[PDB]
Amino acid sequence: DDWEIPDGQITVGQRIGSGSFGTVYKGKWHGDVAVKMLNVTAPTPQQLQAFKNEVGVLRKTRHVNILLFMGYSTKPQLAIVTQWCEGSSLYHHLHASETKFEMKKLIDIARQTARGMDYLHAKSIIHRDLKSNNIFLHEDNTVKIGDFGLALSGSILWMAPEVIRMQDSNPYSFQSDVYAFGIVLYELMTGQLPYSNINNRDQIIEMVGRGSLSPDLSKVRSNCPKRMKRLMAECLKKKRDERPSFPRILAEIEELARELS
Amino acid sequence: DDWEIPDGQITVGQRIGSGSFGTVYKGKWHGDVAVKMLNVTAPTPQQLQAFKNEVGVLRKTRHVNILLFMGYSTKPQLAIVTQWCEGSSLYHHLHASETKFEMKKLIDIARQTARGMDYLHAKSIIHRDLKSNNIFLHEDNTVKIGDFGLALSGSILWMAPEVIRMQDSNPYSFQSDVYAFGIVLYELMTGQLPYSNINNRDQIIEMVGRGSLSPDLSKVRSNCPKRMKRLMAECLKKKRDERPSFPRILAEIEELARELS
Ligand SMILES: O=C(c1c(F)ccc(NS(=O)(=O)c2ccc(C(F)(F)F)cc2)c1F)c1c[nH]c2ncc(Cl)cc12
Ligand SMILES: O=C(c1c(F)ccc(NS(=O)(=O)c2ccc(C(F)(F)F)cc2)c1F)c1c[nH]c2ncc(Cl)cc12
Repeated sequence: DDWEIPDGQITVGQRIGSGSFGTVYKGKWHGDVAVKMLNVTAPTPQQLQAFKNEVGVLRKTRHVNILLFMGYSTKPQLAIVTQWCEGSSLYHHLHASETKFEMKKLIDIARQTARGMDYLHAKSIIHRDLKSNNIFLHEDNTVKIGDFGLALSGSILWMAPEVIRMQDSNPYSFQSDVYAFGIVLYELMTGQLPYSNINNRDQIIEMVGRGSLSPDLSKVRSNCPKRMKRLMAECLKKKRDERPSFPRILAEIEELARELS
Repeated sequence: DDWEIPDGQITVGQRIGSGSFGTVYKGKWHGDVAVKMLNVTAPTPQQLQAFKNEVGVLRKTRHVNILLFMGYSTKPQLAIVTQWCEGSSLYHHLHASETKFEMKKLIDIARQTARGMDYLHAKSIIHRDLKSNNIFLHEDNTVKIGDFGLALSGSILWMAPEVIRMQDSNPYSFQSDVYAFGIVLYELMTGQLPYSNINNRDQIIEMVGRGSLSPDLSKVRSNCPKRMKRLMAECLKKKRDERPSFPRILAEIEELARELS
């Protein structure tokens, strides 16, 4: 279709790293781009169908807080091409650097993430893997939600109880996206990952599933707004249908951002 | 279609100003947006067809240096919705402020503009009205090429001789876009508009048409690269088909930017 980029047009550059189901490279195509070369070689009919479905979903996204899809390749192999983002992931800023954001900045990041998610859900798109390592801070300022996944057990902390239980075939929903966002809020407000005092991964899975273990909200920073702590608890509610939806989440965080400037 | 935004979803805010064929407003729709309400009321079949054509062209643009189309409205009236840009136009920075960009910055702006235009031309899209007032410096850093046109005779300085002559019905081409870009380069390197020492608009039109008047390239700044001055003269060549195309223009400006960092 019209988003297919013919072979030879993109000059592939530096190998950035192993992403989600592919290898990401910086590239040149009318400026800078990112190019994820999918791991699949000799794809089955169902792998080609799944690729076309995902391109179809990405084609429906036009929002500043969603990583900008730019095109795809078929030959010599499957690939997704997007805008190049400058900087690092939110995971890197929060958990792999000595940079400490001020509360105004943290709330701005929460607001922009909420803008992107509110947008996705309005178009009936479920992310399914929202987490800080899938949020990029383009130019250290603009949230870009995507599927970066750079260096699974590395999504366990963001999984809602119904997802982690896996008691049904498709537990992913708007509501489980909201829970994952609640964990992102926990990361922003505490600067930390949840359950850091438990060293057994299998026991985190079991306890989050049965509702005996939840994020310790007493660890939020002293200047985290009371309303943000309340909103976070709502997003993290163990019962799927007691969680808020994104229009309200966005509206409240937008007001928190407005008060800070 | 799937880019139509139902009425009631967008909260229309501040009136920004009269744009090209419409009135621009800041709005709220999953975050910030811009909304141009077209002037046309009770559109004819051909005005509705022209609107659908333009949305069709905007749908083909996914590039960081092209203003991000987000959707459109039909009722109660025709409207184009895009991302909201922070800051002001390149025209404002160069000709309506005492801010003076350094040469590194000027060349960065030229590079990003070239990225956007190279992209458009690769998809066979002719802008037809490239000028500094149609280039926005989003967050004072990122070029966004669009159709802003905020407060015609206000495109005369960017018109190639064949356009200004109007000796045929459709003188707009990739090549006339390149000429307009050459005038944008003149704006960046001199900080000025061409022909400022002539106070008669009708005489500018006649002389640019017959090739007796061209931009005074001796006014470029002392630290404007010799290669940029040469490239600019090539873009401004009076004969349509002696001008370069954007792949080469982009490559050369990219190298100028690379040397400066
Ligand atoms: O890792 C990626 C990447 C990529 F190369 C291709 C595709 C994606 N994600 S994506 O498949 O297009 C995507 C998936 C889901 C969504 C959403 F948000 F659900 F809509 C948006 C985008 C990436 F995150 C990067 C894209 N731009 C970058 N800039 C810098 C770096 Cl270090 C990585 C990247
Ligand atoms: O003036 C506009 C505007 C708008 F409201 C609607 C549409 C457009 N342009 S556009 O029709 O979508 C458009 C037209 C042509 C192109 C291109 F580049 F040819 F592809 C891209 C975009 C605007 F420039 C602004 C868009 N975002 C803004 N942010 C701030 C301000 Cl002050 C104005 C605006």
